[PDB]
Amino acid sequence: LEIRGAGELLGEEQSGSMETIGFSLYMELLENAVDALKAGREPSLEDLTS
Amino acid sequence: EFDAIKIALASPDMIRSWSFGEVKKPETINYRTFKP
Repeated sequence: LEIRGAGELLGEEQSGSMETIGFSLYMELLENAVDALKAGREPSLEDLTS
Repeated sequence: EFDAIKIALASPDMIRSWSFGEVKKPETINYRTFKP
């Protein structure tokens, strides 16, 4: 780490020096997703892949 | 306005007195938005 740089947090591709979304924004997205999921009866994405 | 200039060491209490907060993250600008 800090030789190759941590890859993009919300994507694939570990170990990349990219300038993608930061940790502060990621936590915000996660809690927003938690609220919008726990709100109205909304089934999982991959579950409706069933 | 004043008579003299005083120079001394900086006590950590004085450094916290100067401060208006604590910096925690090493990123400056979002660079997509130009906001801090």
